[PDB]
Order: sequence, then C-alpha cells, then structure tokens
Amino acid sequence: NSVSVDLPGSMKVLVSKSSNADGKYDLIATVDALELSGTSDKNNGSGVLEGVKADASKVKLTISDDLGQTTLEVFKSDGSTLVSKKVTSKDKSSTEEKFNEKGEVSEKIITRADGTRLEYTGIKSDGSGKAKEVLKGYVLEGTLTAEKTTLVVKEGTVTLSKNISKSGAVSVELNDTDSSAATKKTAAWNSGTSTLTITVNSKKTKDLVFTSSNTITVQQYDSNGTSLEGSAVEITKLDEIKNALK
Repeated sequence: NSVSVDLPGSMKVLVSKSSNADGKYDLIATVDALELSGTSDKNNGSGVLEGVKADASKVKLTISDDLGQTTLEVFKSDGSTLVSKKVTSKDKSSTEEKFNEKGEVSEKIITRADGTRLEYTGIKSDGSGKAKEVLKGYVLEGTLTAEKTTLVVKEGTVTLSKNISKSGAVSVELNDTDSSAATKKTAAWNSGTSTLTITVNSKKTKDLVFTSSNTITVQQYDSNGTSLEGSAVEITKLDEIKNALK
C-alpha cells in the first residue's frame, strides 16, 4: 500500500496509496522511535501527524504542502504550551527552540545549511541572551539583544566586534584603546564587500573579509599601504583572528 516520502530534517513519512471515503490520505511516520499518525487533504506526504512521547508530552510533525519545510514540535501533556520546536526550512537550515513555562523562547539554535551555527542561550523575555557563532575551526562568543548579536574578540587593547543585526546584516568594527599613534589600530567597514580594512600609522595593513560562506579571510597590504599583496588566507582558528589584530 503505502508510499515512502523523504522529508527535510532527516525524516520520512509513509502516505497511503489511495484516499479514504472522505478523500483524505493516511500518514504514518516514526521519528526517533515515536510513532506518529495523521490524515491529510493531499496525497504527497504533506500534512499533520501527531503522537506522544513516553512521558506523555504531545508531539506534532507538520509538513508543508509542497514538502519544502518540516516542523517538529513537543508540547506539555495537555498540548497547550510549547516545549520545543524544530523547523527545517527548504535550504535545509534549521532552527531549534526551547520554551519556558510561559511559552517564551529560552534557547534558539540556528544551524545554517553549511553547518555553521548561531547558538542563543539564556534568552530572556526582552529577547536578550548569550550568543555564540560556531564556525569551521573556531567559535565566536558574545551577546544577543533585540537589536543585534555582538560577537567579540579581544587582543591587546584591540576589541573586534562582529555585529549581526536583527535583520541578519553583518557589520564589523574595531576599537583600540592604545594611546600610541605609532601602534594604534583603526578600521573602516565596507558593507558592499563585507571587508574590514585595518590601518596603523595612516597606512592600511590588513583586509579582513567576512565571506558569504561564513568564513573570515585576512590579506596583508604591501608596505606602501595601498596595494594588497599575496593572496587572502582563510582563518582556521581563533588564534589566527587574534594574530590579525596584533
């Protein structure tokens, strides 16, 4: 009878070959040992399935009509308040949330399609909390407010701040408390190329590029302070960001 359908979020659903007397299709899925079941208006594996955890928490799997997105939710045993929600979007990125007793989000883990992550923890009712970005090879740490995420790396008297706005726009700034003009770093941000250019003693020294691939690269200028030299090097560990700030 049934037809297996592959779903975003590493799940499968079995949809009946034919519809019932009401025209509806039966859906069955097994998600981490839990058996979920439902009925659907459509014949392609989309719709709603429900079951329960061993501890009586309610579970619902919602598959969008075009199979592009899945939502896996856990609720209190009466089904009233959310406990956890995982949404896998059509790019196969995911958001995984936990909620407090009021249904307010207390943790949000974003896994980008490329596997890098934003981890927001200890989220309060104002949308503030702790923030981490998990990149390939290293992690950046900072805070979340309702206005932006700010991830901070410190080296000497330099503080590098990577900001991710509420709308997702990246900007980077550098601030150095160094008194000496021979050694003080300053930097300018180019939003078009996502590039922070560092200057010391009125000469450009380095370009730090925050790529659309969620990597950081560093390239030096010649001693003339005007032309780039060599080729950009991808950062592989936090120590190499610190090196770029020296």
